Amino acid sequence: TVARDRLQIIIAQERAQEGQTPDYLPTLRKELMEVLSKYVNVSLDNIRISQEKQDGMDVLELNITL
Amino acid sequence: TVARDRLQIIIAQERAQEGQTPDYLPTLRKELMEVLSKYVNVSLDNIRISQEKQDGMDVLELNITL
Repeated sequence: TVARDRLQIIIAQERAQEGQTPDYLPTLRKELMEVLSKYVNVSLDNIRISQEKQDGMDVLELNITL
Repeated sequence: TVARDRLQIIIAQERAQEGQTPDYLPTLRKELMEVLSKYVNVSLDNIRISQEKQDGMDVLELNITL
């Protein structure tokens, strides 16, 4: 099923302005943690989230497994 | 600024059950087209969206530029 399937979502902000603040990730965080969870019925324990900034790119990696 | 920055979001469903129907993408579609657009103030003309299924993986690629 879709729930049993693997859902991977990666968000990259390339050349990120440090003078400004991403006002879109906070929403995506809810979108990936809360919203998608209800669709696949997978716990935040079974969901891996890793936000990491390399070079000038901020990468947010989602791995939802079941 | 964050708006001027490049936002790339890729959604992959690996080993996709064809007997079932993704009931999470429809929401993500609104999340990437409508919701994020308001945060970066970028038009759907300046946003590239490509959904393509290869092997058993359905990939949805987002490129928001400005």
